[PDB]
Amino acid sequence: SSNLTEEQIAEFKEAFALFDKDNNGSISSSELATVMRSLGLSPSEAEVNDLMNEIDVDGNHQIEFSEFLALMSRQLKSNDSEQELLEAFKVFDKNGDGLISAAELKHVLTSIGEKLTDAEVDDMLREVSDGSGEINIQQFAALLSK
Repeated sequence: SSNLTEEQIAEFKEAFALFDKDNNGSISSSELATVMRSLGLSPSEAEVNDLMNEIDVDGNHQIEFSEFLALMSRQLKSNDSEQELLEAFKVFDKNGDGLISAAELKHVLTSIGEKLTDAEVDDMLREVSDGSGEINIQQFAALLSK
């Protein structure tokens, strides 16, 4: 599973309780945009309208700490193992397509910290390597992630 953490949920609770001046834990959409600016965000007027549209169903809607944390998690995203692998292989590939020598491929697998000894890369190189010299990170990146 993957959800917000106590540290992240603690920060939203402080900003949410600040505007929450009733007796439960809900804020109006008019204060939602302001609560995000105080938490450390700055969505353009276009992003605020889209978010307020999903919340405002009949013109009025009280955002609860549950729906608020969900919307914040989508905007405060910061986790991607697959994308992280493609990013590293991109830096090693000066060309731009994604081609590197077996040497650069072994170093990238070690830097990422992948639990794959030489035996694993050997069995994967036989199915990936065809007989040229430079391997593509696209197929190798999928073997490590997908």
